[PDB]
Amino acid sequence: MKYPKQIRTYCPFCKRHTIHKVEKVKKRPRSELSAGQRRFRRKLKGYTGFPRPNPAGREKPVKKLDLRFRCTVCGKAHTRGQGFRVKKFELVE
Amino acid sequence: GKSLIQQRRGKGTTTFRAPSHRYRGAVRYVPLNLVQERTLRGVVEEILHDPGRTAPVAR
RNA sequence: AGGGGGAACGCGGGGAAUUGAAACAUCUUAGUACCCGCAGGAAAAGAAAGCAAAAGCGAUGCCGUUAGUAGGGGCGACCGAA
RNA sequence: GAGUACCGUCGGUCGGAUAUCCGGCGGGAAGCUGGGAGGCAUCGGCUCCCAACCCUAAAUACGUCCCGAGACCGAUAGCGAA
RNA sequence: CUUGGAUCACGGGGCAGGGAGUUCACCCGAGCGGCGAGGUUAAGGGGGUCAACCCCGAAGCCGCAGGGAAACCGACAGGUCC
RNA sequence: GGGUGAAAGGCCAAUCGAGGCCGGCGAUAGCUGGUUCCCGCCGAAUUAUCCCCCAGGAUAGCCCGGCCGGAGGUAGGCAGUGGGGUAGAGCACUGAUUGGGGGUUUAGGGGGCGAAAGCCUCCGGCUCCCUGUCAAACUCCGAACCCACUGCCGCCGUAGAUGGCCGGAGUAGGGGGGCGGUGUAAGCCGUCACCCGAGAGGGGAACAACCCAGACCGGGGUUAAGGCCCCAAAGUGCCGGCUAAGU
RNA sequence: CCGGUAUGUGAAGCCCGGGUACAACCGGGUGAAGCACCGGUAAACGGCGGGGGUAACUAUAACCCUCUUAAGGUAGCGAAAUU
RNA sequence: CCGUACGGCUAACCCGCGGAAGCGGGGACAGCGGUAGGUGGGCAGUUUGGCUGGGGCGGCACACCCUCGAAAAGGUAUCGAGGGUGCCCUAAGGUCGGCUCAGGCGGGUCAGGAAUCCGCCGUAGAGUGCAAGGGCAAAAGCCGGCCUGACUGGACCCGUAACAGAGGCGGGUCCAGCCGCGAAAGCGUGGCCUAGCGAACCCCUGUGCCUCCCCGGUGGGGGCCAGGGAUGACAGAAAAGCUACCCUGGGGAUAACAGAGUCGUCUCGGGCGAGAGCCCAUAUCGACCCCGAGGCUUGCUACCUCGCUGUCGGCUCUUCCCAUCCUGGCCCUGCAGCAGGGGCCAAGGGUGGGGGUGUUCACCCAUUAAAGGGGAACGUGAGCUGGGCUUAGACCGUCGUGAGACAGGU
Ligand SMILES: [Zn+2]
Repeated sequence: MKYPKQIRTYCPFCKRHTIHKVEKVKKRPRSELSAGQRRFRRKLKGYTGFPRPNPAGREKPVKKLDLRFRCTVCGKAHTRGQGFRVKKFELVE
Repeated sequence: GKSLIQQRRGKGTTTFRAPSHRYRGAVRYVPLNLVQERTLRGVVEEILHDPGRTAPVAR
């Protein structure tokens, strides 16, 4: 499925219609400074059976996109609607 | 499970223990302490069968 | 000079599983049952390198509240002070 | 008042959570112009204290015994045992 | 028990004695009673004819103001109709 | 969870695929058994969704007790305003299905006068007329019947309707009878909501649910279902006809 | 199972850089065993199949190539305590 | 300046001789302590789902959409019938304008002509992004132009789930904001309508604000709103097997087992008449198609019994039925006689002995008047036997990594 690189849409910060660049969100790993990770690490210590579920082999064949739209005037980004599923995703002019 | 024979041998029971009380003594050389350079001499008195040596001993 | 004995109460160490979570592994049962050592008519604690917060208090122990609160926790079942 | 305060890592325990206490291992001070605490760590102020030695009654817990009492049972009951 | 018991479905030789919704903690309601924008004491103290009785003790808890994760903000004691 | 075993899971004080004694321990179980006086008022359910759920639970539905409120409600019927596509019927669409005629004559194999796809026929398709048949997943048609609403009749209701709040439950194996799908059938799965379950009495010879009929107590009468030769209360009843096989 | 090996991967620790008035934290490098790689071993566990075709008339595939796969049941025994 | 390995040494440490002092050998290795990775059924704790005409193998009726079932409002189940979805698309999305399809016939190309050219008829017999049903013609279809309303902040309502309760998920009617198309009115919150999807805790990203224990700063944490990362057993555990050494609690809610029901199958028959029989349907035989009885074979079902008895066969003992094998009496014949076929009445009496096999049955032998067949809880274990079958021991073959298993053999 083809998709444009730029689109004219409403900007909630400027409160008018402007041209927006389309970007995909890049995932990143768990931060060690976070409280959930602190708790996981302090419950993984010592003599203990594994304390949490461990789902291996859990991968939907098709995922929803996570798109962001960045304005050229204001420099800020937002999201536009919910995400839709499709295997192929090309950005074109 | 249950134990093996070689595991039961390690605990040291009569079923696995050597009857050394039946044997002639241990066979060892005289110590160097007494043989600094003295070169003692001896004479054989008797030849004897030992049940724990696979070889005959001499006194 | 010591050893041994003494119902319950006392001090210091070692330490489960049934069970509940409608299965179960973190958890719970539980610092529990049981085990080892050491004292007395009471033992232990005890005279701030503390608590607090623009005000101040003045060793320790016990009762009533604070409170099923702060907080912990497959943030589930539950646990739980000052 | 030194292998101490403190730093890191492992194990246990705690409501103690990046902020509970105990222990092992590796490092390791100042010491009166000195030192510590104030719930993540560091900086500056303000407040409060002086560890790493010792002793201490009363207010409390119990009842193998003793005294007194009872909307307790009344010999298949009441402690197993009148 | 069961859709279904006179059943070839289970329990049933006779008599007398024993024998099964109890206590605590929190919560939701009600039938009565006291005080009432306020209500109520706990531990404990004093007195006495000394476990009954009388007088103190409002610490705390609930209610009179709510909304909000929080910082924070902060309302008719009566205008009209059926 | 150790011993011993020329190995059989054999033996370890009548106890062994992990001894015996006491303790944890009044372990736990959605599974089985039991649960103590009388009368009186009311009175069910086994069906929807969810649960490692199917011998168990929760949320609703169906019962009971109390209160609020204050003027209507609707298990039946009549007339109307609208809705529907079943039974039946039929071929107007989709698909099937006999045969005889009138045509184009052909995409196409056998071909025949084919001096070679050929002009002519020829078995074949398609096109109108007859003729004979069909449909759970067809319809040019189309009931009885059911549903919603308005008005009226009827019935209930100020001795308190529709409704609302508070509280206490039980029910999560249903069965007979009628209808529908399935199945050789018996049976399986649903549906209606009359009965049994939870219902005495009078009859069918006896019969859970077929017929009459719903029950405080003591009495007197008339009928119902059915019956009237004896068993057995009541007719060896009346008129016309049939049967000769104890049918 | 055993042995060997250049490279690769590989935890803590150590080093370098960035960051933090210090730390927590981020990226890279090095990094033993083991894994990977290369070889030996069946009186180790185990395996010993497939076809597409047959020379002289009735049956023979008894001989020879093949492509599947590490290889393709040898001597003996056989309706067997195995049919 | 930091490391790593190689060589050597002795004084720590270790081993041996010793009554001890000391001697000899090894040696900064080992051993001991702390920490980090691997291997590890040697040892433990657990899990190994459900529906199901018993259970298992099989399948998914375990999440969704359409038609029939389904009974002309609504609602209605079965391992009921017929099928589909777990996507795709920057256009197949929005709007404006213009146009009209399939097929057939008549002309012209031509192997059918697959398609291009011409005219006419033609209510859709076409097409729609994809199943089925429904909708649609100056269109919702075809050809083109301009666009991104496939948007932000928010309300109310309907369905999943009637009546009668719901987290999450779909959908509908609108208010504001900023925009697109269009002359304008008007339409536009994805796809003509109905499928294409998912809790809590935790993490990632965006954006502007609140907050961290006496106060103020810095780094780093916690909070509110929005979008993504998954659980198909699809209202969401992190998860492999054997028991024939097996135990506990239950179940006739559920099999083997006899009984009840049923009779497809089984045993025994009938009707009609194609024919075969030298000719002649019917001495005898009798197709195809139709109608039955019995309950003695096997199946189907699951009403009865889960410690009633759970067994097959044989021996022994008694009794009944007739659909009659012999014995008594009759009829027809393709009955000369001797014998044979077929049928009627009759159940009084008879129906035996042996070989192999656990056998019933079937097969064979010699006799015989003939050596019939069934029922009685597949008659009969408080009558016998114990050969088979169906516990615990053991061997073979095959299957399995293995523990093991085999309506296979011993
Ligand atoms: Zn902008």
